[PDB]
Amino acid sequence: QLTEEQIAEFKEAFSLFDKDGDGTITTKELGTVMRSLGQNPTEAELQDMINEVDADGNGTIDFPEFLTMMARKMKDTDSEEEIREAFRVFDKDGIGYISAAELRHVMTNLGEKLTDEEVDEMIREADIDGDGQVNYEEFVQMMT
Amino acid sequence: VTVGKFYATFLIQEYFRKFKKRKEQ
Ligand SMILES: [Ca+2]
Ligand SMILES: [Ca+2]
Ligand SMILES: [Ca+2]
Repeated sequence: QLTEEQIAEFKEAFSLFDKDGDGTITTKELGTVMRSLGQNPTEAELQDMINEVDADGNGTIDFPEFLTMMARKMKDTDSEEEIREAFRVFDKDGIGYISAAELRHVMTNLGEKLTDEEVDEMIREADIDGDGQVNYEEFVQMMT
Repeated sequence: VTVGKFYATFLIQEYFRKFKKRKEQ
């Protein structure tokens, strides 16, 4: 079952990538977000990533395609597993922690409309022991 | 990798939502 609220949440995730609001995610829009986070996929790789979600093969992801993928992922994952996978996405180097500076960068770029003050309070709350890193334990409490 | 990156974005956005809702209270 997919609630109205859940669909709206998935639309917010879709719209993060669909920055021109034209109802499709292109390779260019995917590349813009990935480059902003420090990755540099080739155009071929971006095309292959789009193709993992682009069910009708027209070269872009629309919201029915996005929703199919996101709803299936949610049904297939548990609250504990999805937080660990997300941590590993953001712990790109797999070091066991995300530095405060790295987390600030992720939050400003993915939050889009967050002020530096809001990101400040988020980082301060997340970094429980104040050592300038968010480890897995602190990430789980932040995300729970 | 692809699905996980999209789902990770959703999960951090959910964290943003809950943070804002508590700040507004
Ligand atoms: Ca678009
Ligand atoms: Ca399509
Ligand atoms: Ca810490």
